[PDB]
Amino acid sequence: AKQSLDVSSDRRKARKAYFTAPSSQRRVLLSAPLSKELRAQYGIKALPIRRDDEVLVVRGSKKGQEGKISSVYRLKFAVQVDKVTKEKVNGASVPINLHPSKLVITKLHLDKDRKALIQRKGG
Amino acid sequence: EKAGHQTSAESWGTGRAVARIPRVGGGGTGRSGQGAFGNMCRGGRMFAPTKTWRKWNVKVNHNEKRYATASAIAATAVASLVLARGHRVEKIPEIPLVVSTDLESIQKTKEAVAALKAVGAHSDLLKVLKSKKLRAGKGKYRNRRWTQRRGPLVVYAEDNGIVKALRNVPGVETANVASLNLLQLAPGAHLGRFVIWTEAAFTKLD
Amino acid sequence: AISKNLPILKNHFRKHWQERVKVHFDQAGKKVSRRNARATRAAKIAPRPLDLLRPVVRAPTVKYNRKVRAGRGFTLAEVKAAGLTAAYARTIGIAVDHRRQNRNQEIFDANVQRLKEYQSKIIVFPRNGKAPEAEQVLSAAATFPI
Amino acid sequence: AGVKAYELRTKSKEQLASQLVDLKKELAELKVQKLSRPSLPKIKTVRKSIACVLTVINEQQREAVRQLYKGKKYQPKDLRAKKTRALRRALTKFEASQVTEKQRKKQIAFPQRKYAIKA
RNA sequence: UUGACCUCAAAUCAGGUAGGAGUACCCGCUGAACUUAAGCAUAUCAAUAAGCGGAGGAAAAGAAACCAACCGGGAUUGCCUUAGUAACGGCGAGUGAAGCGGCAAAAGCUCAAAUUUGAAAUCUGGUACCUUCGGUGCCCGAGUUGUAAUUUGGAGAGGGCAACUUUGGGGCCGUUCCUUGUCUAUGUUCCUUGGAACAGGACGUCAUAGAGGGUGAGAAUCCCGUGUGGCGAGGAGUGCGGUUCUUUGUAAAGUGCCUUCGAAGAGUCGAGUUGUUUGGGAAUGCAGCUCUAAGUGGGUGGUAAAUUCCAUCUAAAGCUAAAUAUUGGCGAGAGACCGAUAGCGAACAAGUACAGUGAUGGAAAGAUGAAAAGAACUUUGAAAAGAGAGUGAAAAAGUACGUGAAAUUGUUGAAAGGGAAGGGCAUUUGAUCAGACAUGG
RNA sequence: GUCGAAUUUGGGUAUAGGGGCGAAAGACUAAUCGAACCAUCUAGUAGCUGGUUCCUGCCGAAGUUUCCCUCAGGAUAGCAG
RNA sequence: CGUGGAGGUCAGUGACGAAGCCUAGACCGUAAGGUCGGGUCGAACGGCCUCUAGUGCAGAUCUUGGUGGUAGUAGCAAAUAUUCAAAUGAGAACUUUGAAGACUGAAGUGGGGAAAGGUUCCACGUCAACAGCAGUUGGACGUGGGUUAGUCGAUCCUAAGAGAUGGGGAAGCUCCGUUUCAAAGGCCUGAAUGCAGGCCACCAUCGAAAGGGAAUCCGGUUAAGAUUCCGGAACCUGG
RNA sequence: CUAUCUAGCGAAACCACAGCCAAGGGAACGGGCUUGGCAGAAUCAGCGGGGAAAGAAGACCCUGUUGAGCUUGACUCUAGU
RNA sequence: AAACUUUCAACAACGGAUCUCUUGGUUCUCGCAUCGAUGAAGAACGCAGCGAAAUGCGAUACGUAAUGUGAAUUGCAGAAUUCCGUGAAUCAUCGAAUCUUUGAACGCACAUUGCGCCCCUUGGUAUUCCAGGGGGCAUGCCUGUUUGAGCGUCAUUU
Ligand SMILES: NC[C@@H]1O[C@H](O[C@H]2[C@@H](O)[C@H](O[C@@H]3[C@@H](O)[C@H](N)C[C@H](N)[C@H]3O[C@H]3O[C@H](CO)[C@@H](O)[C@H](O)[C@H]3N)O[C@@H]2CO)[C@H](N)[C@@H](O)[C@@H]1O
Ligand SMILES: NC[C@@H]1O[C@H](O[C@H]2[C@@H](O)[C@H](O[C@@H]3[C@@H](O)[C@H](N)C[C@H](N)[C@H]3O[C@H]3O[C@H](CO)[C@@H](O)[C@H](O)[C@H]3N)O[C@@H]2CO)[C@H](N)[C@@H](O)[C@@H]1O
Ligand SMILES: NC[C@@H]1O[C@H](O[C@H]2[C@@H](O)[C@H](O[C@@H]3[C@@H](O)[C@H](N)C[C@H](N)[C@H]3O[C@H]3O[C@H](CO)[C@@H](O)[C@H](O)[C@H]3N)O[C@@H]2CO)[C@H](N)[C@@H](O)[C@@H]1O
Ligand SMILES: NC[C@@H]1O[C@H](O[C@H]2[C@@H](O)[C@H](O[C@@H]3[C@@H](O)[C@H](N)C[C@H](N)[C@H]3O[C@H]3O[C@H](CO)[C@@H](O)[C@H](O)[C@H]3N)O[C@@H]2CO)[C@H](N)[C@@H](O)[C@@H]1O
Ligand SMILES: NC[C@@H]1O[C@H](O[C@H]2[C@@H](O)[C@H](O[C@@H]3[C@@H](O)[C@H](N)C[C@H](N)[C@H]3O[C@H]3O[C@H](CO)[C@@H](O)[C@H](O)[C@H]3N)O[C@@H]2CO)[C@H](N)[C@@H](O)[C@@H]1O
Ligand SMILES: [Mg+2]
Ligand SMILES: [Mg+2]
Ligand SMILES: [Mg+2]
Ligand SMILES: [Mg+2]
Ligand SMILES: [Mg+2]
Ligand SMILES: [Mg+2]
Ligand SMILES: [Mg+2]
Ligand SMILES: [Mg+2]
Ligand SMILES: [Mg+2]
Ligand SMILES: [Mg+2]
Ligand SMILES: [Mg+2]
Ligand SMILES: [Mg+2]
Ligand SMILES: [Mg+2]
Ligand SMILES: [Mg+2]
Ligand SMILES: [Mg+2]
Ligand SMILES: [Mg+2]
Ligand SMILES: [Mg+2]
Ligand SMILES: [Mg+2]
Ligand SMILES: [Mg+2]
Ligand SMILES: [Mg+2]
Ligand SMILES: [Mg+2]
Ligand SMILES: [Mg+2]
Ligand SMILES: [Mg+2]
Ligand SMILES: [Mg+2]
Ligand SMILES: [Mg+2]
Ligand SMILES: [Mg+2]
Ligand SMILES: [Mg+2]
Ligand SMILES: [Mg+2]
Ligand SMILES: [Mg+2]
Ligand SMILES: [Mg+2]
Ligand SMILES: [Mg+2]
Ligand SMILES: [Mg+2]
Ligand SMILES: [Mg+2]
Ligand SMILES: [Mg+2]
Ligand SMILES: [Mg+2]
Ligand SMILES: [Mg+2]
Ligand SMILES: [Mg+2]
Ligand SMILES: [Mg+2]
Ligand SMILES: [Mg+2]
Ligand SMILES: [Mg+2]
Ligand SMILES: [Mg+2]
Ligand SMILES: [Mg+2]
Ligand SMILES: [Mg+2]
Ligand SMILES: [Mg+2]
Ligand SMILES: [Mg+2]
Ligand SMILES: [Mg+2]
Ligand SMILES: [Mg+2]
Ligand SMILES: [Mg+2]
Ligand SMILES: [Mg+2]
Ligand SMILES: [Mg+2]
Ligand SMILES: [Mg+2]
Ligand SMILES: [Mg+2]
Ligand SMILES: [Mg+2]
Ligand SMILES: [Mg+2]
Ligand SMILES: [Mg+2]
Ligand SMILES: [Mg+2]
Ligand SMILES: [Mg+2]
Ligand SMILES: [Mg+2]
Ligand SMILES: [Mg+2]
Ligand SMILES: [Mg+2]
Ligand SMILES: [Mg+2]
Ligand SMILES: [Mg+2]
Ligand SMILES: [Mg+2]
Ligand SMILES: [Mg+2]
Ligand SMILES: [Mg+2]
Ligand SMILES: [Mg+2]
Ligand SMILES: [Mg+2]
Ligand SMILES: [Mg+2]
Ligand SMILES: [Mg+2]
Ligand SMILES: [Mg+2]
Ligand SMILES: [Mg+2]
Ligand SMILES: [Mg+2]
Ligand SMILES: [Mg+2]
Ligand SMILES: [Mg+2]
Ligand SMILES: [Mg+2]
Ligand SMILES: [Mg+2]
Ligand SMILES: [Mg+2]
Ligand SMILES: [Mg+2]
Ligand SMILES: [Mg+2]
Ligand SMILES: [Mg+2]
Ligand SMILES: [Mg+2]
Ligand SMILES: [Mg+2]
Ligand SMILES: [Mg+2]
Ligand SMILES: [Mg+2]
Ligand SMILES: [Mg+2]
Ligand SMILES: [Mg+2]
Ligand SMILES: [Mg+2]
Ligand SMILES: [Mg+2]
Ligand SMILES: [Mg+2]
Ligand SMILES: [Mg+2]
Ligand SMILES: [Mg+2]
Ligand SMILES: [Mg+2]
Ligand SMILES: [Mg+2]
Ligand SMILES: [Mg+2]
Ligand SMILES: [Mg+2]
Ligand SMILES: [Mg+2]
Ligand SMILES: [Mg+2]
Ligand SMILES: [Mg+2]
Ligand SMILES: [Mg+2]
Ligand SMILES: [Mg+2]
Ligand SMILES: [Mg+2]
Ligand SMILES: [Mg+2]
Ligand SMILES: [Mg+2]
Ligand SMILES: [Mg+2]
Ligand SMILES: [Mg+2]
Ligand SMILES: [Mg+2]
Ligand SMILES: [Mg+2]
Ligand SMILES: [Mg+2]
Ligand SMILES: [Mg+2]
Ligand SMILES: [Mg+2]
Ligand SMILES: [Mg+2]
Ligand SMILES: [Mg+2]
Ligand SMILES: [Mg+2]
Ligand SMILES: [Mg+2]
Ligand SMILES: [Mg+2]
Ligand SMILES: [Mg+2]
Ligand SMILES: [Mg+2]
Ligand SMILES: [Mg+2]
Ligand SMILES: [Mg+2]
Ligand SMILES: [Mg+2]
Ligand SMILES: [Mg+2]
Ligand SMILES: [Mg+2]
Ligand SMILES: [Mg+2]
Ligand SMILES: [Mg+2]
Ligand SMILES: [Mg+2]
Ligand SMILES: [Mg+2]
Ligand SMILES: [Mg+2]
Ligand SMILES: [Mg+2]
Ligand SMILES: [Mg+2]
Ligand SMILES: [Mg+2]
Ligand SMILES: [Mg+2]
Ligand SMILES: [Mg+2]
Ligand SMILES: [Mg+2]
Ligand SMILES: [Mg+2]
Ligand SMILES: [Mg+2]
Ligand SMILES: [Mg+2]
Ligand SMILES: [Mg+2]
Ligand SMILES: [Mg+2]
Ligand SMILES: [Mg+2]
Ligand SMILES: [Mg+2]
Ligand SMILES: [Mg+2]
Ligand SMILES: [Mg+2]
Ligand SMILES: [Mg+2]
Ligand SMILES: [Mg+2]
Ligand SMILES: [Mg+2]
Ligand SMILES: [Mg+2]
Ligand SMILES: [Mg+2]
Ligand SMILES: [Mg+2]
Ligand SMILES: [Mg+2]
Ligand SMILES: [Mg+2]
Ligand SMILES: [Mg+2]
Ligand SMILES: [Mg+2]
Ligand SMILES: [Mg+2]
Ligand SMILES: [Mg+2]
Ligand SMILES: [Mg+2]
Ligand SMILES: [Mg+2]
Ligand SMILES: [Mg+2]
Ligand SMILES: [Mg+2]
Ligand SMILES: [Mg+2]
Ligand SMILES: [Mg+2]
Ligand SMILES: [Mg+2]
Ligand SMILES: [Mg+2]
Ligand SMILES: [Mg+2]
Ligand SMILES: [Mg+2]
Ligand SMILES: [Mg+2]
Ligand SMILES: [Mg+2]
Ligand SMILES: [Mg+2]
């Protein structure tokens, strides 16, 4: 269990903390696990998901579907991929919110400090 | 203290064809006219409001305290009690189980686990793994969401890392023979804790 | 009112007593924090033992005069009889009490004895920081019992 | 879009003065087109830029006036410590340090002795 | 005529400071009644509420004009106990502390009265100059109606004498502390149900990590974390150990011995009286007026006075940490608490909407779904809508939205009914339910 | 009823709760007056009304004695568990 | 017997359906109650051993919330009064226009203002609610437009009255006082500004949109403003 | 002009349960109990006999060791003087 | 026999109980010590491409600077999306500023967006008068300074 006088296990503050977490902190809660391939290459299990990451749905009725991250909706605690969309009966298409933890990243969009993060993490 | 008593409400007196309970001043809001103070009226004060100076801790006689912890130990010898207390000691070589003092130095779980399972504690271990369940009441949001059984009591002489090794296992608890808590000895005031002794511990008892 | 056969009690609770009421729920934390407050003193205070040497004193009246008690400080006669000044006797940790004169020899003997015997078991560091590593004894009075 | 904090800090005062004036010219002209069109979100960045320009011009003149007073005993109350009313009237480290000559010798004659007790 | 002095003014003089808020705790002032006494006036409520002045992080109290009466003890505060005791009390109702003893924390101190008198040795400012919580030089001012050193009763000073002992000021790494960032384990395998696997079965894995939360349903191993350690960045600052300087010392302190001397606080203490207060009783404190001390003096010694002693402290001037207080402020961790008529009044655009001229009064009100997929389209309709039809796991979830109770109501079905209805026993009639059926084919 | 004066009246202004103000009715002082309105002391006290939440099993009363500023209340003995 | 919570235990029940709810359906118990089927439901819940209470309702003119009979009932009758036709609209006793009949009868049902309201003004849209019938209309709803001053007010002056200041009370919040037991200044001139002239000096300030008071008129103009705008003609104060 | 009938709109009082009598006894004046008289859906306009009708914890009266306004050589005080 | 009334059931109403939820309350503990004339607390009015609140802010107005962070914000629009970058952001942090009209509240007032005086500067001929800009004038008290008053008073007169 928690050994610290710092962390609390109280269920209330926990749910307050999640829902009142700001956008910076949400970005970390929106982490996604890395695919068996990307796990190998980088030796890293999971990273905060971000936009343009290609991805694979590992759960739900969309499982086994693939696309690129359309937007990370942090306000929503949700994420949008193209190619995964509901077509409402008015003819229009609508983006389906999916969770990062129910996704696996099959390709990383890398820039300098996304690289330097993969390095900053031991592994 | 301030609960239900924050208001100016007076009675209205008799003669308004309305009960004599105190009622709220002013107007312009539904609150006005309503029943005030009192246990019978909504938004009022509770009957005999709870106080902090209620007596919480209870004093026990020391000798009588040790008399309780003593029989609590002796019950851990009785096979039928420990069996009856809901422990899986069905097989196992003998009761008591005393074990190689090398146990006291085991510092890693995967070891300490299979250590117990081989000494014959496996069945009342798996029990506590299968007894975890959602709490019956509203204590669910009071920070007890889960309810499970009691694994075995691993008792030592000196802590060389058995404690950290079993601190993560579901239902096992560890204790020094210098202390020996009755709560752990007779959980629910129920005799027959299944207790795994170290030879160093066991020889210390007298 | 007044009924049956019961001793007469006196319960002084007519006064708004429920206003001034102290539970001690803090008895735990006022100890746990009373310890940590001492623990880090001796840390900050380094080998020194947390308290002054305290004398042996007779204690008063007709009731407690039989026993003997730790007094406030060593008074004046015993400090020079221990071979040192007042102003220094406080620098080596020792209790100096400028009142309480000495009307009794058997105590005055034992007390000066208690001083030199204290001066024995100590080690008093020099001006410099070069000193023999100083394992710290926390108690004093229980190291020099009465 | 608009302006940038570090780029402005290089330009001279008299350029900043003109920087402003044609931002005001623009922002003014914005508010004209603004009411002839289905909104105009663009006007935000220029009125923010004007803040930045004016922040820098302030940074300069304040720092400049900071120089002119350097080392002196009395500086504008604008530029002082702030901190706290109660704080900034607390005794200085110097004033609290002072000790009567009678004591400074007593604080020398018999200052606290580190000791220990073995066995 | 000219130059100071005392006193007293002015300036948009140069530099500052006070106010107000907060008020849980803290120091004082002021000050009730409801109430109890089975009435009521003293008394009680209460040295309380309300009102007023002043603080801090704690305040206050404090190095004894103490407690004791002992073989004595030794600043103060708090706990435990003294003790519901001594005492106070229409001696009624009621009230009610202290000394000792155990424990928590412990810390001690400085002025005034002394001639530097072979030297105002003291200090504020202004000013240039720098190494700027300040340092030097110069200069005006303060001040002899007393600034410095020296001394504080535990003393101590002057002399006389005789030896031994002892030092200062800077910063330069590291530690501790505050801010603060980051690194650091282990399945998303199979089957089955389901809209969703986070479910049950199967096979595993990590554990100094099986706290907690999140994710389409009971998730240690999906994510954040949790546990154990590791690495940065910026801050204080003198405590803790380590650096090398300077030379403070033509200063200061300690200690021995002889003889002499030893200043110690006034319209005060004390007293009378009045009021108030106290357990304090021929008067516990407090204050008004009146009287007004002494220096081998003075205060206290809980029954007033005279007399005789004894004990113990040194007033009428002052500073101080900790233990202690804390329905406030800031930051945290928790509970056998409450679960939307509960719990703060307020789980919500709650001190809000609204009321009052005003002081003030002060609510109601949480829940579609995993996801809006929030019902395209056809059709009747002026339209609101209805009917198709779609979405959905579900519409028996449609923004009047989870479950959807009761009162009460619509329709349908059944039965009864000559100024209520409902109830008990019994039975006809109808409706409705049942328990009992395996032994050779 | 009165209607050219002790007339009617706007606004400004003054007097505040044991207080005001009153050609006097205890009148008026914000629908409030033989003491205003607001908050607090206050959950004021009540020998007096009212109410006082499940089931079964066993036992089972009193309105009398004495004392009481006692007579709608207590103490007390009796009855009862 | 029953309810909220707590330790222990059935490795208890459950998305293959927990809890709740509904059942002129079943069984058990003298009873409190317990158990089961069926329906509706959607994520929790129960048995036994103990612990613990903010633990059981028909009443209290109880509290809050909801609902009835009364009942389509009392009522919707003061202020003389309406009628025909058209237009508009799905819809007209009620809207717009025309016509007829009438009223207030200038101490007005007219034309402006003060206090007070605060956009109610005006225009376009528009009828769910509100206008105790109705609504195509509205002082409603929605969206926009609108109030121009040297001369009209405020501003200035003083009124009853209020109120700082030296001060004097009061523990204090604060009280008294307004020229008082006070060293209470601010003008015009010369020599660009100080000294030399010099008079004069009981006295902050607040207090009137009806008192006092510097000064504007006509004509035209808007959907809605005008002694304010425009055109023309003036005047007053200050340079 | 209402009432009345209609379209539209649409309250309140009150309510143990209710609503035909005579007598009886009964808390000594019953809608209910006992004995008799009797007794036929559903209703409209009226009415003021009853509902010991409604309105408001009787103000009169007594009780309370409950008040308040007021008076006075009550008890006890008090500003001023 | 209907109607009507009553009782029961089913479905539908009415209403929001019950069940389960809980970013809230409540109580205990632990740690810390910082409001204001450097203008606080509190108030008023404002500030967004489209806001009435809440929230945040102050004419630099849901924010400007600094620091971190590494790409969003999201109701629609818009962008420069200025992504190996001095760089997204209703992010975190906060050491630099801005901070309307106020308020102990400071020139005087204040049911008024009322009214004086001083200094500097710009424009209208402009020492004077008008106007724009910038900075100023409360109280008690302390220390100092400069200037004064008094036969309170000592000297010097000459
Ligand atoms: N259960 C109704 C109760 O009504 C109470 O509030 C009601 C009372 O305060 C007051 O009701 C009065 C009543 O006091 C008084 N004793 C009689 C009077 N006829 C009642 O009136 C009320 O009820 C009647 C009867 O239904 C209605 O017809 C009437 O419209 C209504 N105002 O009117 C309120 C509204 O009806 C409380 N809200 C609460 O105790 C509870 O909700
Ligand atoms: N018998 C095989 C072994 O089972 C072990 O563990 C068994 C369980 O303890 C484990 O299931 C999880 C477990 O992961 C987690 N750490 C604790 C959790 N309570 C367990 O849950 C289990 O028990 C609950 C009842 O408590 C049951 O509903 C069900 O069997 C299962 N979900 O998974 C297994 C299923 O019975 C280990 N997984 C491993 O050593 C190995 O697979
Ligand atoms: N009366 C005889 C003795 O005098 C002694 O007198 C003390 C002082 O007077 C004496 O003088 C010390 C001296 O020791 C030390 N080594 C040098 C120091 N400067 C002196 O110090 C003294 O003298 C100076 C003048 O020089 C004075 O200012 C003042 O009295 C004091 N500081 O040192 C003694 C230290 O206690 C003591 N009072 C005591 O031993 C005894 O009474
Ligand atoms: N009528 C055509 C369009 O219908 C639209 O509305 C659609 C829905 O929002 C509307 O739903 C209504 C609902 O509003 C209302 N509260 C009643 C009911 N729950 C629904 O009813 C609808 O669904 C049911 C179920 O299948 C159908 O049987 C029925 O025909 C249909 N009107 O029914 C419409 C579909 O028929 C919009 N009103 C508009 O675009 C337009 O009127
Ligand atoms: N005079 C006292 C001093 O005033 C100083 O402040 C000066 C300015 O900062 C202050 O300016 C205020 C300003 O606070 C405020 N927020 C805006 C206001 N318009 C200004 O006001 C100033 O000018 C106006 C002009 O109409 C005058 O009416 C007002 O009296 C004056 N204070 O006014 C003062 C100059 O008149 C300092 N606060 C301080 O040193 C001290 O209090
Ligand atoms: Mg945390
Ligand atoms: Mg909590
Ligand atoms: Mg389409
Ligand atoms: Mg999601
Ligand atoms: Mg970087
Ligand atoms: Mg690198
Ligand atoms: Mg409450
Ligand atoms: Mg009534
Ligand atoms: Mg392990
Ligand atoms: Mg629970
Ligand atoms: Mg429950
Ligand atoms: Mg909770
Ligand atoms: Mg919990
Ligand atoms: Mg100690
Ligand atoms: Mg000045
Ligand atoms: Mg104050
Ligand atoms: Mg105060
Ligand atoms: Mg009484
Ligand atoms: Mg009484
Ligand atoms: Mg009385
Ligand atoms: Mg008293
Ligand atoms: Mg008080
Ligand atoms: Mg403070
Ligand atoms: Mg402290
Ligand atoms: Mg102090
Ligand atoms: Mg002393
Ligand atoms: Mg003591
Ligand atoms: Mg007395
Ligand atoms: Mg008596
Ligand atoms: Mg008594
Ligand atoms: Mg008392
Ligand atoms: Mg006392
Ligand atoms: Mg100096
Ligand atoms: Mg100087
Ligand atoms: Mg030495
Ligand atoms: Mg699977
Ligand atoms: Mg979950
Ligand atoms: Mg599984
Ligand atoms: Mg968990
Ligand atoms: Mg979990
Ligand atoms: Mg993980
Ligand atoms: Mg992890
Ligand atoms: Mg960690
Ligand atoms: Mg003295
Ligand atoms: Mg007093
Ligand atoms: Mg007295
Ligand atoms: Mg002190
Ligand atoms: Mg102190
Ligand atoms: Mg508290
Ligand atoms: Mg408070
Ligand atoms: Mg804790
Ligand atoms: Mg609810
Ligand atoms: Mg509520
Ligand atoms: Mg509700
Ligand atoms: Mg409830
Ligand atoms: Mg409750
Ligand atoms: Mg409420
Ligand atoms: Mg509202
Ligand atoms: Mg009110
Ligand atoms: Mg709901
Ligand atoms: Mg059509
Ligand atoms: Mg149409
Ligand atoms: Mg359908
Ligand atoms: Mg659809
Ligand atoms: Mg489908
Ligand atoms: Mg299904
Ligand atoms: Mg469903
Ligand atoms: Mg549903
Ligand atoms: Mg919808
Ligand atoms: Mg709706
Ligand atoms: Mg509903
Ligand atoms: Mg629903
Ligand atoms: Mg729900
Ligand atoms: Mg229903
Ligand atoms: Mg009939
Ligand atoms: Mg007459
Ligand atoms: Mg006449
Ligand atoms: Mg009063
Ligand atoms: Mg009176
Ligand atoms: Mg008066
Ligand atoms: Mg009159
Ligand atoms: Mg009369
Ligand atoms: Mg009224
Ligand atoms: Mg009145
Ligand atoms: Mg009266
Ligand atoms: Mg009033
Ligand atoms: Mg009122
Ligand atoms: Mg009560
Ligand atoms: Mg009381
Ligand atoms: Mg009583
Ligand atoms: Mg009585
Ligand atoms: Mg008598
Ligand atoms: Mg009675
Ligand atoms: Mg229970
Ligand atoms: Mg409970
Ligand atoms: Mg349990
Ligand atoms: Mg259980
Ligand atoms: Mg199961
Ligand atoms: Mg249940
Ligand atoms: Mg049934
Ligand atoms: Mg079923
Ligand atoms: Mg249903
Ligand atoms: Mg069910
Ligand atoms: Mg659900
Ligand atoms: Mg669920
Ligand atoms: Mg209760
Ligand atoms: Mg109930
Ligand atoms: Mg009920
Ligand atoms: Mg009832
Ligand atoms: Mg009704
Ligand atoms: Mg009826
Ligand atoms: Mg109708
Ligand atoms: Mg009618
Ligand atoms: Mg009528
Ligand atoms: Mg008419
Ligand atoms: Mg017509
Ligand atoms: Mg008409
Ligand atoms: Mg006419
Ligand atoms: Mg006329
Ligand atoms: Mg008009
Ligand atoms: Mg109009
Ligand atoms: Mg209307
Ligand atoms: Mg209408
Ligand atoms: Mg209508
Ligand atoms: Mg005029
Ligand atoms: Mg005026
Ligand atoms: Mg006047
Ligand atoms: Mg005045
Ligand atoms: Mg005077
Ligand atoms: Mg001049
Ligand atoms: Mg006028
Ligand atoms: Mg007009
Ligand atoms: Mg013109
Ligand atoms: Mg009628
Ligand atoms: Mg009708
Ligand atoms: Mg009506
Ligand atoms: Mg009514
Ligand atoms: Mg009535
Ligand atoms: Mg007869
Ligand atoms: Mg009869
Ligand atoms: Mg009769
Ligand atoms: Mg009859
Ligand atoms: Mg009757
Ligand atoms: Mg009957
Ligand atoms: Mg009968
Ligand atoms: Mg008969
Ligand atoms: Mg009648
Ligand atoms: Mg009636
Ligand atoms: Mg009446
Ligand atoms: Mg009445
Ligand atoms: Mg009565
Ligand atoms: Mg009455
Ligand atoms: Mg009357
Ligand atoms: Mg009477
Ligand atoms: Mg009596
Ligand atoms: Mg009376
Ligand atoms: Mg739910
Ligand atoms: Mg716009
Ligand atoms: Mg916002
Ligand atoms: Mg966008
Ligand atoms: Mg978009
Ligand atoms: Mg931010
Ligand atoms: Mg900021
Ligand atoms: Mg400001
Ligand atoms: Mg201001
Ligand atoms: Mg002002
Ligand atoms: Mg200006």
